[PDB]
Amino acid sequence: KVFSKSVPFLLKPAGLDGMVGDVGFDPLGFATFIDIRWLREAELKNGRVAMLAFLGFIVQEFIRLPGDLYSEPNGVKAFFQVGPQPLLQIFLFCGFLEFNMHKGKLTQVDMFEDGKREPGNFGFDPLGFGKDPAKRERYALAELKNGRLAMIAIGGLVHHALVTGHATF
Amino acid sequence: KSTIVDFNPVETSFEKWAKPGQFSRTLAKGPKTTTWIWNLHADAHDFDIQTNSLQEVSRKIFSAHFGQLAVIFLWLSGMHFHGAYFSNYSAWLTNPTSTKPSAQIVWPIVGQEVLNADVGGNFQGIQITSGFFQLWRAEGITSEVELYWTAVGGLVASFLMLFAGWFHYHKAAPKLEWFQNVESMLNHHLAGLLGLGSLSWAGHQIHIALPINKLLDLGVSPEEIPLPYEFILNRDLIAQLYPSFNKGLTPFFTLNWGEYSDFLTFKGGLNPVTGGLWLTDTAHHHLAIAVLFIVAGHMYKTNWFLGHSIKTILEAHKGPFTGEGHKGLYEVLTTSWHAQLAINLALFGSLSIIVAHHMYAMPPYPYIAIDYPTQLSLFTHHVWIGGFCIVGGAAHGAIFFVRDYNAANNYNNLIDRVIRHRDAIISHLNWVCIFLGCHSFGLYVHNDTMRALGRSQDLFSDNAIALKPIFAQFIQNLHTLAPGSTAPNALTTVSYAFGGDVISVGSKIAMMPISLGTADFLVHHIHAFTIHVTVLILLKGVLYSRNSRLIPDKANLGFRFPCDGPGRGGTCQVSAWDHVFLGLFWMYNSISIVIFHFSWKMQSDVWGTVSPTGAVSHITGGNFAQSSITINGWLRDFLWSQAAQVVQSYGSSLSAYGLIFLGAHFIWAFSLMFLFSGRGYWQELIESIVWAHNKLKVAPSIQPRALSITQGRAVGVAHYLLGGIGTTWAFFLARIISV
Amino acid sequence: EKSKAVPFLPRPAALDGSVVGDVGFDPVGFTSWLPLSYLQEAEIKHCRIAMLATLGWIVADFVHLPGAVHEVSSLAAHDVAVKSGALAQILIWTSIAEAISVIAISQMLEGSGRQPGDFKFDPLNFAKDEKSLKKMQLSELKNGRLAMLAFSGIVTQAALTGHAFPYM
Amino acid sequence: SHTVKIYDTCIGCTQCVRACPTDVLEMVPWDGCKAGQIASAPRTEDCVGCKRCETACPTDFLSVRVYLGGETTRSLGLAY
Amino acid sequence: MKDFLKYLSTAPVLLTAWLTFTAGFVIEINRFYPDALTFPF
Amino acid sequence: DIGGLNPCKDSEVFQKRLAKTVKKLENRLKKYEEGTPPQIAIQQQITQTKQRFTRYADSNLLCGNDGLPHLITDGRWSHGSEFLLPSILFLYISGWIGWVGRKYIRTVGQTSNPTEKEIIIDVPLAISIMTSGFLWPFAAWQEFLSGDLIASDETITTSP
Ligand code: CLA
Ligand code: CLA
Ligand code: CLA
Ligand code: CLA
Ligand SMILES: CC(/C=C/C=C(C)/C=C/[C@@]12O[C@]1(C)C[C@@H](O)CC2(C)C)=C\C=C\C=C(C)\C=C\C=C(C)\C=C\[C@@]12O[C@]1(C)C[C@@H](O)CC2(C)C
Ligand SMILES: CC(/C=C/C=C(C)/C=C/[C@@]12O[C@]1(C)C[C@@H](O)CC2(C)C)=C\C=C\C=C(C)\C=C\C=C(C)\C=C\[C@@]12O[C@]1(C)C[C@@H](O)CC2(C)C
Ligand SMILES: CC1=C(C/C=C(\C)CCC[C@H](C)CCC[C@H](C)CCCC(C)C)C(=O)c2ccccc2C1=O
Ligand code: SF4
Repeated sequence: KVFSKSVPFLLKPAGLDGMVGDVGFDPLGFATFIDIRWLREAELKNGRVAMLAFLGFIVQEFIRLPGDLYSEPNGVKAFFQVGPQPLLQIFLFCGFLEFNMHKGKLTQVDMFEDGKREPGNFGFDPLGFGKDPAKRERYALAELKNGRLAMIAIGGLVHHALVTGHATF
Repeated sequence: KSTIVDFNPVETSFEKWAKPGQFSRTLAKGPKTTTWIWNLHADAHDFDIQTNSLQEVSRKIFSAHFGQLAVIFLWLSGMHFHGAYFSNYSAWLTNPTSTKPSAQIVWPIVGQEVLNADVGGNFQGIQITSGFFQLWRAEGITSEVELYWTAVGGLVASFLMLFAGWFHYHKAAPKLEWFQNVESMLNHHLAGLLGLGSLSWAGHQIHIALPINKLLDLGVSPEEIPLPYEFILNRDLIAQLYPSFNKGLTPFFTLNWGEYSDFLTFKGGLNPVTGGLWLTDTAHHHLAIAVLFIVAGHMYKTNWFLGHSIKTILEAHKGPFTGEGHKGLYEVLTTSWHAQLAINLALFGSLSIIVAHHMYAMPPYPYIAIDYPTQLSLFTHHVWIGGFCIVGGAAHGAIFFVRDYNAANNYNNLIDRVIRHRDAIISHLNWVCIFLGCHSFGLYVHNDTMRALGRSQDLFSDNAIALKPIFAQFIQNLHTLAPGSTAPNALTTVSYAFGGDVISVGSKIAMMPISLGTADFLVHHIHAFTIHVTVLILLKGVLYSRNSRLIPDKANLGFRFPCDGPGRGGTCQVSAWDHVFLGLFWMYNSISIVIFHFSWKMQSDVWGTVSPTGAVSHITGGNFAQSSITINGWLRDFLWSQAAQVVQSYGSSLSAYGLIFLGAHFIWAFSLMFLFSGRGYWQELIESIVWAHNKLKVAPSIQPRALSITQGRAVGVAHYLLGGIGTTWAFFLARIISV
Repeated sequence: EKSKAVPFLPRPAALDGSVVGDVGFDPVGFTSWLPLSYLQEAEIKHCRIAMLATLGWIVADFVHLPGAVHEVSSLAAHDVAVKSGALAQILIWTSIAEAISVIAISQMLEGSGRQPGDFKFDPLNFAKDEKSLKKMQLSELKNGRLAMLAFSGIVTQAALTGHAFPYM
Repeated sequence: SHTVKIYDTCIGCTQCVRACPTDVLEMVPWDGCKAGQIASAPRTEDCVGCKRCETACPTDFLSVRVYLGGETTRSLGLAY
Repeated sequence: MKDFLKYLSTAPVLLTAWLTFTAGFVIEINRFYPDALTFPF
Repeated sequence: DIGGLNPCKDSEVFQKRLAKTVKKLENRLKKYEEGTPPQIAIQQQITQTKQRFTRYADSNLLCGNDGLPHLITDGRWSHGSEFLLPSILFLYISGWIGWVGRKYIRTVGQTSNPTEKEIIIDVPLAISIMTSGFLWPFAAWQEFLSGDLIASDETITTSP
């Protein structure tokens, strides 16, 4: 028996072999009954959204926009003060982005049905970082780790605002 | 390698949990139509068709009994836990006559918190009609901590019974010879179970319930009453209430049992403080029952040259009119589980009905006679359980006749001779049923039409043509004269229902002489007629379960089959199951009439309030005597009149009873769709629905089929019973809680 | 035959010699109908939990964390900690650890090779070869059993008599 | 008496004949199927209409069909 | 835990779990926002 | 206004209903003692009743002559939160349920044992299909266009 590298008292999970964040961490075996490509796509998207949202917290409490609506240093209270109209526009824009970036196939059964789709690979690289394949793997691992850390931190900041109410500081 | 058990017969594995229908040879292949799903649950406990060995069936039955007892223990633990945590039992103890027992609080969601009634004692919740508070008080339970510990013990016992079932199916399963030791089983169930349970309960009553309840009746608050264990360690806390414990057990071993007359009395009647039976009388009763049952347990020969053989007893009881007599009955009852189930279920339902009668007749718990909702609910529930169990006993007798009956082994015995003249039995029972129905009901209809025609002197009433139940009144007179004449050591009659004084607790009547007039004559004959018709249906099912003049090979079609075909003019419902279906309907009718008679008679001529000068005013006002003799009277002065509380319960804490009233009406009417219709129409409608699904590519792989004819009948009867019983349940509960 | 612990009782027939802390003590034959690895894991879990619990009870009756909520005796600390939510955090993280334990014990029972109670947690070494590991396993088992009995006595005495650290 | 008809979809599996409770059906030689036999109904005066015959028919929509008609003491199953 | 998980995948257990979850979130929506006769927006 | 109804904010009978309910609840509250849980529960009932009546008053709700909110479901967007928005919400949810059920039926209908996978659900595949129902309006008007939504003549028909 091999046993996992992360959880040393557990057997090595299956389906994670050719990935860019494999430390053998899957005690519940989510990769066995869920497609690993979909799981990586979801992890990357959740991580990127969490990173953007954490940066949004830190900037919102600091900078903010001119106007009476955009005057709440607290993100949770800003979600309510801003009203539904600005939020629904963000929702529709995110939907438009989702549709055009995945080119129609948006669901768990439709995406990766034909393969030829690296999980999380939207081809988005205008600044050109990533031409060298040597640093590409390191960049992918850094993105994954930062995304996970940002998921934890996004939960932390949101719940700090809920239990205190003032801000993050 | 024990001689009674087999070790590790079945492996404890989850593999068969993932293969539904593995028990059945036909269902194991997997579902092809939706009929497979229904067949899966209809054959789950039919262990006879799952194995060909009586040993395996017996082991499955034994483990199923353990599972059932674990379920019962879990239910009891839940009841005690609710009494401990979500009840006003402590408040009810200090004010039994003014606080309504409640042991279930309702969460505040969707406005349902209105169900939390003003039960009293600074409590909000649902009023409890199961009488647990009175039972706990009779047990001497004076604190909610004791209820919590009883709940914990119930949980432990439930786990123990689950473990016992698992152990005796998978680790050590008893052999067939162990199960067939009916002599040993009877000896143990009679001495150990019954007698030693009575003895242990008598000990508990004498040492815990007798002193604690005596202190409670004396006015001592539950907080200053000593803890129950102190009544055992200290022979002076109990010797003050009953000054006979000072002599210890010496009077018992010296045969001077007269010294124990302090706490082993024979009084009769009711406790004037609580309205229940004297707990000293109860303890003496349980002691006598224990001795009698222990003695009765030393009857059958088990392992020594001592006792009786049931085979030799039965085989010696022949006669000129009965041929071989009881020869072969021992083989029938030791090789067929269905025959044992028939006898046990019939006698068990009859026992439940007898219990229901003796409950209200002689209230055995403190402050339970003045809790009218508890009395009504207990009587109705126990009578319903008795009727259901009796129908089940008839059903399993029919099942035994179809499946486990061997013609060769029963040559010219009682079973054979009964089948040989089944025609005579059924024809005479038919004549008796027609006679009883004609008379009882047509006397009711004659009263109704005489009243409708303005001829009040032509009725079958007390102020008219009178049918006095003289035989029952003679018995009532004999019982009220028994103390001092035939029961010379009695101080009071067994029940005040036979006659005597009005017993009131807190201005509320506990018991009172139940007068019998022409109204009781008619309703008693209605009871006899309904019981006779139910017996007719069930006995026709049992006797004609194997063959008939219509179908000479009905036994080859099994116990459960819809018909033999449209031929012979139509052979619907010829099974024996279709007789347990019709008998279920008629049992519902009979029990409904019985509980209606009880409710109206008690409310009109027993229950009520007593004025300080001794004037008795009842709940309804004595309208039973003159208005229960016509069907219009039953419709108006009982159904319409006492349904006022149910229909006016909206917005109050009894609104749940009105909602259940309406829902039970809905379910009862829903049943008639299955009872009146047939399978072909529903199959052909499912055909068009399946066409639509196929048109939308959503037709299931498991082909949807209409419920089988037998399952359609079963669904119809189940819904009918549920709707009717629920309607009566809501009506009774709302009416008797409001007033 | 003739188990070491109870010399007049037969050997439990499931504990020959190949378990740490195996003196053949199973009079009521719990090992005759339950997996040995399952019972070993349960015993080791109880040992560790009760060792931590005894140390915490004794220490918290001496040293208190800053704050008014932490100014109660260990006997009355349960109702205070549950109200403050202190025990909720322990419950959450213990539940996470116990779900991972569900996975681990399932894998151990269905093959794998993980010894009962072996989570491979060993930042320091303290056990370099087989002999040291066996000796330290025996020490852990004996200390855990002693601490289970000690916590039992501590709680029973403290509940009987509401005394401080000397629960006599 | 009821009417019983046999159709050439008969596969000669004999399940109808051995299910008749009143000896109405019988197997007769034929050349339209592998078994070389076809069911016949020469004693329909004893037909009771129980339709056990077509409950045992394996062919798609039956090869034996029972049409209920005039009633008789034999067809009504009257022992009296 | 290979056949136990298959047992939990049966129709009755899955339907019971799904209906329990469904009733749960319905009841909790009605607890946190009770007496909702019209759409909140 | 619409249909002769009037806003509940100006309906006297509505306020009479509120006052009567509050009075009944307070009378019930009078028979308990101090800050005991029954009094807390009755006070919560009173607070919830007042909040519900206030919300119904300030909700563009039309009340009849009985002082009860009447629903205007003719289709006008003015009273669109009474029927139209809940209608859209239910249509979305029910279309989701139907779509995931149909997709699961068609997916396990092409396996070796289609009937087995209906009593013993393939929970991985079931979860995969169920979370994909958020696009059911788009998936339906992408399968109907391709002719994959409707069968044509392989469907069975009775004799006539
Ligand atoms: C004095 C001895 C004794 C006692 C008390 C019982 C008691 C019981 N037997 Mg039993 N039995 C006995 C001897 C005894 N049996 C013998 C010698 C045989 C062999 C012929 C059987 C064969 C037998 C069968 C085949 C069945 C029973 C069943 C039952 C139960 C009937 C259900 C009931 O009334 O609920 C009353 C319930 C209670 C009062 C709850 C408390 C009872 C607990 C469990 C004590 C049980 C005593 C037990 C025999 C002690 C053995 C302990 C074990 C470690 C050896 C009841 C618990 C039936 C049953 O329900 O199966 C489980 C059943 O199907 N018995
Ligand atoms: C000690 C009691 C007892 C026992 C051990 C049995 C045991 C048995 N009976 Mg039996 N029976 C009993 C009492 C009993 N019965 C009673 C009291 C009646 C009269 C109604 C019957 C009537 C009866 C018939 C008519 C038949 C049996 C059959 C059987 C056998 C198969 C049972 C099965 O698979 O059902 C599995 C269990 C179910 C299908 C459960 C069905 C659910 C019920 C009907 C509804 C319960 C609703 C419940 C009250 C909650 C409603 C509340 C609502 C708000 C939701 C089995 C040997 C059958 C057989 O073939 O025997 C060989 C058969 O045809 N019995
Ligand atoms: C109100 C409806 C109703 C009525 C009146 C009856 C009546 C009867 N049922 Mg029942 N039954 C009912 C509903 C009813 N049933 C339902 C819903 C079911 C479904 C489960 C059944 C299922 C059922 C079964 C399975 C059986 C019966 C049997 C009986 C008969 C018992 C013998 C008897 O009393 O005959 C006497 C007749 C009456 C009491 C009816 C009223 C007669 C009046 C009062 C006296 C005579 C009037 C006079 C002749 C009128 C002449 C004037 C006229 C010509 C103008 C009786 C005919 C049993 C049977 O066959 O009989 C033994 C039987 O086995 N029934
Ligand atoms: C079974 C384990 C256990 C449990 C349930 C508790 C529970 C409690 N302790 Mg406690 N404690 C423990 C072990 C335990 N302790 C140990 C081993 C020590 C010695 C360091 C202490 C020292 C201690 C002090 C000094 C105080 C408490 C206090 C308290 C109470 C509230 C605050 C709190 O949770 O402690 C906070 C706990 C600490 C600050 C130290 C805990 C150190 C841990 C147990 C050692 C490392 C283990 C590791 C983290 C395990 C990982 C778990 C895994 C699932 C990830 C609460 C009743 C406080 C109180 O109210 O007293 C009445 C208080 O003042 N404890
Ligand atoms: C921090 C955390 C996890 C941190 C892990 C980190 C950062 C490391 C992550 C990584 O290394 C991995 C793993 C793998 C790498 O490939 C990726 C990176 C990213 C490198 C979880 C916190 C988890 C935090 C949790 C669970 C907090 C729960 C708090 C609760 C429940 C509070 C409740 C109360 O506040 C209320 C509600 C009311 C009050 O009155 C009472 C109380 C009780 C106090
Ligand atoms: C609990 C949690 C993470 C827990 C992580 C744990 C335990 C990790 C443990 C480990 O790492 C360690 C410790 C060590 C590792 O080696 C092993 C593991 C085991 C992996 C994240 C919560 C994460 C929680 C998150 C992200 C919640 C975000 C909430 C948002 C955005 C809410 C928005 C709103 O609330 C507003 C603002 C207004 C409302 O009215 C409307 C809405 C819209 C609802
Ligand atoms: C409607 C009907 C059907 C069709 C009924 C069917 C197909 C039953 C469908 C049951 C569904 C599929 C499952 C049950 C759904 C309920 C909502 C669950 C019960 C409610 C719980 C609270 C118990 C018959 O097959 C039938 C057969 C013979 C005589 C009469 C009838 C008959 O009336
Ligand atoms: S279907 Fe109904 S009617 Fe036709 S035979 Fe069977 S039972 Fe008699």
